[PDB]
Amino acid sequence: TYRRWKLNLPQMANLHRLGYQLLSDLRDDNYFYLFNDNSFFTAKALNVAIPGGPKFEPLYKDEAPEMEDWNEFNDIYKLIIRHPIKTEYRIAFPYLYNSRARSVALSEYHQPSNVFVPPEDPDLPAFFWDPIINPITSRQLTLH
Amino acid sequence: TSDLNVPNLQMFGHTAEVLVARFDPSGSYFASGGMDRQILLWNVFGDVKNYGVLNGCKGAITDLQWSRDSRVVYCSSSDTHLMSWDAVSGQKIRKHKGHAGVVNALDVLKVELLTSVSDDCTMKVWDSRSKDCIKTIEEKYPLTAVAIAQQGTQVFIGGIDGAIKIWDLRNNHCSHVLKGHKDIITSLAISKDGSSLLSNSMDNTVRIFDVKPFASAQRQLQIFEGAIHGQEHNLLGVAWSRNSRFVGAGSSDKNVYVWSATGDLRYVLPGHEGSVNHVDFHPHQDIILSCSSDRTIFLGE
Amino acid sequence: RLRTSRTKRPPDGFDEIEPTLIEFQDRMRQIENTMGKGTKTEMLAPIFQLHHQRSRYIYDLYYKREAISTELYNWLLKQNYADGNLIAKWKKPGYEKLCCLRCIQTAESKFGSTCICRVPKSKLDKDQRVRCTHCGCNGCASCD
Amino acid sequence: KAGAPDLKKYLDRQVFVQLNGSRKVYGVLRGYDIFLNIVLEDSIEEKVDGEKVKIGSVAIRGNSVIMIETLDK
Amino acid sequence: KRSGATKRAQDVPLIKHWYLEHCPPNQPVKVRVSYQKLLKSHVMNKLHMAHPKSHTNRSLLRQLKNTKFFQSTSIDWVEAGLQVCRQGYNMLQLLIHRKGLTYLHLDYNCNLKPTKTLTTKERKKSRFGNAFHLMREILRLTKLIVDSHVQYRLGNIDAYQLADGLHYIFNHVGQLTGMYRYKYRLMRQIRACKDFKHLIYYRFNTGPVGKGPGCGFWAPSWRVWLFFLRGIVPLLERWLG
Amino acid sequence: SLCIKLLHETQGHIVTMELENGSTYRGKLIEAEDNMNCQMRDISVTARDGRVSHLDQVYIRGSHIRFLIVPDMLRNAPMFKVGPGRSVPLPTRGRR
Amino acid sequence: LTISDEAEKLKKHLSSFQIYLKPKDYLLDPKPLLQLICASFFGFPVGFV
Amino acid sequence: VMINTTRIIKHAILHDMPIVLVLNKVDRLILELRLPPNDAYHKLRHVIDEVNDNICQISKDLKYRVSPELGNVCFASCDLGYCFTLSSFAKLYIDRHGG
Amino acid sequence: TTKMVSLLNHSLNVTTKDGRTFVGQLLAFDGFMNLVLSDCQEYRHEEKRMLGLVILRGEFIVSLSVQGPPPMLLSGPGVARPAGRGIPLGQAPVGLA
Amino acid sequence: PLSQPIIEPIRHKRIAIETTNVPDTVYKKEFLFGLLTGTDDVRSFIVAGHLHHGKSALLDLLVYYTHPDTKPPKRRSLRYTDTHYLERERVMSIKSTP
RNA sequence: CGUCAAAGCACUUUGCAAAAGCUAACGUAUCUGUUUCUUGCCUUUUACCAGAAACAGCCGUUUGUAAGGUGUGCUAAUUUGACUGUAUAGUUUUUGUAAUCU
Ligand SMILES: O=P(O)(O)O[C@H]1[C@@H](OP(=O)(O)O)[C@@H](OP(=O)(O)O)[C@@H](OP(=O)(O)O)[C@@H](OP(=O)(O)O)[C@H]1OP(=O)(O)O
Ligand SMILES: Nc1nc2c(ncn2[C@@H]2O[C@H](COP(=O)(O)OP(=O)(O)OP(=O)(O)O)[C@@H](O)[C@H]2O)c(=O)[nH]1
Ligand SMILES: [Mg+2]
Ligand SMILES: [Mg+2]
Ligand SMILES: [Zn+2]
Ligand SMILES: [Zn+2]
Ligand SMILES: [Zn+2]
Repeated sequence: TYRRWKLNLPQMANLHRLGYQLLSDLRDDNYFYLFNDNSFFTAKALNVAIPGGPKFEPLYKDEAPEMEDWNEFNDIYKLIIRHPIKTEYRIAFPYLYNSRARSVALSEYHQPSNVFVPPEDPDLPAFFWDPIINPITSRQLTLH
Repeated sequence: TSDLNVPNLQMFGHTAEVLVARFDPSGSYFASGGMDRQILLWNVFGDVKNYGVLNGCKGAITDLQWSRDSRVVYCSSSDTHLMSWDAVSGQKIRKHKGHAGVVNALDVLKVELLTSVSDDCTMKVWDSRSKDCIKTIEEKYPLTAVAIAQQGTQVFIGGIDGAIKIWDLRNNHCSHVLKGHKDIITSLAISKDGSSLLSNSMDNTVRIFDVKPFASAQRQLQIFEGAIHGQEHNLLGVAWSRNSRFVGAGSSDKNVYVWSATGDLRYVLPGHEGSVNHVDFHPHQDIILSCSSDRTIFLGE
Repeated sequence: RLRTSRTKRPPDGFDEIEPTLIEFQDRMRQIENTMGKGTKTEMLAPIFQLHHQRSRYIYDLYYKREAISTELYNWLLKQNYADGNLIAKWKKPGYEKLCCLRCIQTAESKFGSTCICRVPKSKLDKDQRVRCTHCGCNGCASCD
Repeated sequence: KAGAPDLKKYLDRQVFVQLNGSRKVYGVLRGYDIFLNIVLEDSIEEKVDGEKVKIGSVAIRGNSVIMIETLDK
Repeated sequence: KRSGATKRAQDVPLIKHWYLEHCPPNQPVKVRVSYQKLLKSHVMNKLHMAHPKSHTNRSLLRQLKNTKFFQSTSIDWVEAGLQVCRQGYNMLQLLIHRKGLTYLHLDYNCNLKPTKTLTTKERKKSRFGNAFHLMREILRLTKLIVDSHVQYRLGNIDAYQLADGLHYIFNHVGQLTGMYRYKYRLMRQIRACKDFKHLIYYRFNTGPVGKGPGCGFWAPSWRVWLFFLRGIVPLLERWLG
Repeated sequence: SLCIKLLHETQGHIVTMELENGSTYRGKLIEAEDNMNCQMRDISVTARDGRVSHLDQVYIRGSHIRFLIVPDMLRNAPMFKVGPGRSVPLPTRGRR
Repeated sequence: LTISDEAEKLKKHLSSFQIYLKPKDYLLDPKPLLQLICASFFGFPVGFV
Repeated sequence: VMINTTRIIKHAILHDMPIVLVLNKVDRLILELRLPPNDAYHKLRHVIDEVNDNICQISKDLKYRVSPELGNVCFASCDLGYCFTLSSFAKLYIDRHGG
Repeated sequence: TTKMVSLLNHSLNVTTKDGRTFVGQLLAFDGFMNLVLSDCQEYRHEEKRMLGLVILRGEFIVSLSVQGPPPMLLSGPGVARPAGRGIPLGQAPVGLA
Repeated sequence: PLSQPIIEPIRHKRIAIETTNVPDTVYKKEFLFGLLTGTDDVRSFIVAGHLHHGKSALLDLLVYYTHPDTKPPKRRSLRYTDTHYLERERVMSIKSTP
């Protein structure tokens, strides 16, 4: 019936080597910062579009001047301009950088970065000091 | 003329033929079982609904027996086993193995002693906890029914031969047989006092014998006709009234036969669609229980 | 089933019995192509006759004359050269000369009964001693 | 298996030992063993009368030690 | 892992991470658009995620196998495909007859062409519906696939040509069948196959390998059509019933 | 060992123990061992006759203990199952 | 030992520690196998307490 | 040690709070960073020294000092499920091998 | 030693090497036969003293006995409906026709 | 507005993970209350550190042992003592749960 | 690994029932349809465009349980569960500082 499989370590290593063209090489998940699913849900809700991602329909067409008033709140007169508020800000912190924040979704804030680098050659031992790692030298302390 | 809500109550359930249905000795419950490998527990008074199902048996419930404690249930299985079912919790207590064929009948004792017969031509005595036959009796031809006297030394076994054999467990002297039948004995039953033996045989005659150490010969008290057996060779039961003055039996002609134990037929009431396997009487009131191979059982007066 | 020239060579005892299996296939092709002279079910009887004969040939090779090793026999059962279930029936008492498996199954009959060929002829009247409609069997009973 | 008794806090301290049979010995603990075998130096023995006889360096078997007691606050 | 649960063949995407990540730089406009559109479809799929509802196991084939009218055996896939094509052709032919439309010819490639000039009466009577035509076009696609496999089995083409032809068939349904006419919602599947073609070609034709026939990576397009069929099966069964 | 675990549980409380002599000890248990060697504080020694004396720091060897009177509220202490190799009764989460 | 797929050596070594695992447990994912081995070898985190 | 760790240490020592240090994610030294055992020891020691420096920046008292030999530092891997100290391995050895 | 387990939560009297007797509820025991008794009474010589939670040494114990037993189904498919018996006009076994 | 329902639907605003009934622990609750009330075996402290350094996993380690019913989730860490749908969304602690 | 207990066991076919309780992948995959709205293209309908809400369908998955099939066993095989599981006369419990009298 083929409902469960169990493979050895050599077999799995061989299959991983043989199909190496067709799998990702990220292992970190921090790569998808504003380009993950929940950010896309937020962007769809806010009608903004990350410039590499999809574009949908507004989902909220109620923006007519029914109030007929600028509300003397968002006016330039009483606002300190320092930097433009990009849409990346509106997506990363959906509840702070935009009012009318409905149907947005929150995304995972951060993940511990992966510090694994695959070995280049099998001759080297499994546990070996990588020259990329900075040396442990901190003669800059004042202990007891 | 009793506490039943309706004088007649047809009881539905089961998915196959029902082979046994016996009242609780207290008189408030009764269980039934058949070819669907399930035992159902009933409420004699009230809503008359199921509160428990005894699942787990791997064969037809050929026979079952209530315990005096009215808390454990012993069942006879066609799969060569005898299980003890805890009625209150519905869990398998023990499974007595040791036969070599379909075990046809079962009986309990007044003291925790079980007896049974099977097609391997043997009868076995079981302790409620020993899980093994303490005593084995080996016959030439398959046996079909047993009855144990509540005093606790005599067992009556009935088989193909057509002569009831009375065995003393301690003595092992068997030189006393209740001759008179000429065909297979379907069932046996003992009176409340333990003084008379009730037998049914496939020669269509229901006879009554006396269980006394002394007799004036022709231990045959009287015989009854009318209750007939069909061609399916079913094991039709006989019953004893609470006052032991009415004897009852089932028949393959869908009629329940009740007698006065004095030779005159009293009730011949019909109502079943198929062969009537088992019959019993309530120990307190004047109820009668019917058990037939038409997936149904009837409550009585 | 079908084998290529580049496939794993069958066990050692195969080549002695290859020609007779090829001949079995030849007659199967002939029976497939031959048409007419029967009802919608009658024309499909020689198929079962030949299938039973081939499976019986393999069963005879193994279990009565021991002319083949168990590895080759298991290989033959795996490659559908013989019916495993039919042989399983042949190996148990009462079914030594079973014709086919459609004459044993009771769900394919009108009244939930096995085929007529299964009944011993000593219990059968002279008039109703006919050829089975499923496969043309003329008595499967081990007694006969 | 066995276990080392916890007596580091009692090392090099005026200690009082009770033996079996109503014996009583002073001393400063200098060592111990797995079986609570102890070693005492400049110890003093008491009798039932109470006269203090200096007893010397002492190596008590642990099997006879009932209690080990210190007096400091 | 070292231990799993053997998903089905079409439940393994094999290139989903290609477009879940960012687009590689310096790609032409159409490739970037393809990446974005496939990502959009995936996002819409995830947004309307419904926790599956509880239901007892039912399956058509087990119910059919229970009956006495259905038997079972083990045959080659190509033989089964030829049988399915022939049976569908016979069913459509029997349906064209029984209506009197014996002047319409359903040739073996499933084209419905009149054998003579039809009058207004005949032209009005011989007009079929969307269900019949959609089934005819699905049958035509099935015959295309089975005929490619048959060509391979005869030695007319080798394995590489067969894989390339299957990829071409799956990417070019809109040009080979014309099934879009009777159900225009197929254009989602056609656009998806075009986008998969863009990704696979531009990750395939890199370096020494250039432009031309030869790319036979047909798994993604094949599963796209399988997932179209999953939804269209009940609709056609209702319509044909 | 569950009894030794309860003795360790006692630590910090006032436990009464009587030794093979017959004298009972009333003080605060501060340490305990698998051998049941005990350390006590502020002990009120009641000899076999009944004379009352007072001790401050003792180290009673475990081989000379008869029994102990543990404070009552320790009757609800949890009795963990102990596997074969484990030497201390602790909550378990592995195989056993 | 847990990671590198050495069933017999790990089995013998844990037998020396009286840590006994069911035979299906060695055929586990690397990470739950590590968790099981560490929860049997190191018991309750009593050092922290 | 990061910026929030520094802030927590400063505020805790400022308020006279005893500190117990847990060196978490030890398994990443073995399975992820793949350091040899000696380099791993150096990394652990460097982290403890940095923590002690952050403590000393507020009060050079010897009462506030974290070091495994004081039983004040725990090596842990809460994902794999262990948290031991020097004493927890000394006792783990002792239970097996005697007195 | 599986029988030793069966005395948990029972009430036990233990005669000791000294000669006393403790009565109480058994909570846990040990390989060295260290007994933990709850709500323990002392039988000297008989005088009654409440003791409480008591841990016995193994050596102290001589013998023990118990004085008191340990302290302390789903549904069905059948349905009942009243009905009457219907008399059939035939008199023959079901098999015979 | 049309959006306003005439008959308001029944809504239960749940904000945190909160079991209806007390889960079974390895120890008895009366023992814990006795320890808290009449014993000096109680320790009050906080678990603090940097972001994602593992302070909630440390408490999950003890919870796994004292609560046998809890099992690790499928795709992430248990992060017991988060108990806020916002925190379960950001996968980080925002409130100080005792 | 060991002791104890009950269950023949491994593979497999079919039926029946169930599958979030503590915020979470029944399915790391992914189609279709109906109703009510808002849109796009629009000469009228089907077929359509793309967003929402409420509903359904189909392709699959897991578990429990019942009855069978095949291969091997009952003159033993395997599986599941439970377990307060180990030595030892040489001081910290079980191979006796006992008897003596009081
Ligand atoms: O239709 P497009 O996706 O734009 O691709 C077409 C063309 O397809 P058609 O034959 O359907 O027009 C080829 O693709 P196949 O037909 O081979 O699938 C061809 O592909 P190769 O050149 O790789 O053979 C080439 O695509 P490209 O030039 O991107 O490689 C070309 O593209 P243009 O339409 O832009 O010419
Ligand atoms: N590899 C590895 N990962 C760990 C370990 N301990 C925790 N993690 C992971 O570290 C991440 C953060 O764990 P948390 O428990 O949320 O850490 P945290 O301190 O609660 O994070 P904050 O609450 O925001 O401060 C999760 O992915 C944990 O699985 C460990 O010992 N080893
Ligand atoms: Mg946290
Ligand atoms: Mg019009
Ligand atoms: Zn046949
Ligand atoms: Zn036949
Ligand atoms: Zn036949």
